[PDB]
Amino acid sequence: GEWEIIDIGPFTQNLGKFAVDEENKIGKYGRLTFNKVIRPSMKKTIYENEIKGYEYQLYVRASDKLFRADISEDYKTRGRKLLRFNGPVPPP
Repeated sequence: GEWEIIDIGPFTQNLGKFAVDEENKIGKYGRLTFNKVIRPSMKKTIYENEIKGYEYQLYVRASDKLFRADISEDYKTRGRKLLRFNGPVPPP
C-alpha cells in the first residue's frame, strides 16, 4: 500500500458521518453524535497484488471526544465498511 494525506472537505466529513452512523448501529459506545473529521486525514491505496481498494484513517470528533476510525472502500463495488473505531484517543 501507499499512504497519502487527504483534505477534510465534504467527502471526508461524509466518511466521518458514515463511521459514526456505523458505530452507532454497532453500539460499542452507545449513541455518538458526529461533530467533525479533523486533520490529518489519511488514505491508503491497496493494490490487487490494479487498485483493489482504499483504507481511510480519520480522526473523528463525536460527542466531544476524538476517535480513530479506519474505513475500507472497495474500488470495484464502491462499498465501504467500518474496519476499526478506537478511542477516545488523544489529539494527533
